[PDB]
Amino acid sequence: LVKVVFMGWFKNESMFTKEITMMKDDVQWATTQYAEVNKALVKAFIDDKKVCEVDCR
Amino acid sequence: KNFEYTIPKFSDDDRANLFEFLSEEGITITEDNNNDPNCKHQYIMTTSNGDRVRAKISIQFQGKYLQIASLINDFMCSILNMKEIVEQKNKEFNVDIKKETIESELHSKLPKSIDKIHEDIKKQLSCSLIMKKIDVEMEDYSTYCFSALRAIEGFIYQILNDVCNPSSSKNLGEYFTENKPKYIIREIHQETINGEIAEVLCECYTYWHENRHGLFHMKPGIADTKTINKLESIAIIDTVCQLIDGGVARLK
Repeated sequence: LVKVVFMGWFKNESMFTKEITMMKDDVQWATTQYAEVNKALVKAFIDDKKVCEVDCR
Repeated sequence: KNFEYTIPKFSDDDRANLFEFLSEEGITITEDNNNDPNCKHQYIMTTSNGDRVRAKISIQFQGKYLQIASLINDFMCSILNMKEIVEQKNKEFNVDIKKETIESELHSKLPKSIDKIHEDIKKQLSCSLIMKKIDVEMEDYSTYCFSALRAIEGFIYQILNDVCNPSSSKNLGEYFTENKPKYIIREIHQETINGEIAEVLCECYTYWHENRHGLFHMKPGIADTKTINKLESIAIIDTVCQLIDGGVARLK
């Protein structure tokens, strides 16, 4: 159970950001969802380090 | 589309080779030349379509297409051990839990569906039900939804998988099409699906898709720190089990 920050970039180079506290094992899936929903590239950081990335643009 | 996933720990061999079989059905894996060398092995994971992937080293994948992505994920759920979590929480929390308790809660939740659904699903649902056990109030409950959503998602496959057994192993959207109320099966599949099965599928999909959409849609230009309320989460967890339990009964 950790705090995660998600960072996303839309096709147009706009940006979005989220902070959530959630169980670690869901992070990738979560990351996957953000990208799939928004057609975005999302990176997920825990403790300032990048644990996952997905791209759906 | 591309992705990278970096997994700390993992396999210690057992999981990795363990992991590979499943991917066995059906993708092609082959060793590849390892250059700069903190990495024991490098592999290429392949498909008829034209997928690619990587390794390895405490392991990393980078890949052309999402599809291997899913498989790797399902497995990790597979690793998933219920007993296993329990120690962690208390250590996380004062609270002490008889794991065997939950099933009571869980069984209670899916009275007619308990033994008719894949274990993988249960595990996710059981995870979501942790919330009922813990008295401490909390900042965010979203995680609980996430489990819920995951379960339902799996549930859809389980049906899909049985009803149409496809080599392709595609995605949920693929089967579904958009109508202003409940979603509907794509015309292409209506021949095969075309049921009360369909209704169950659509009832479920529709719940998943919007909640997924509600939770993960982001406004551009924003830096959300919002949190999901408890009731807010309960409605969801509870609602899902009903669909799942209800679906099984309705589809005897």
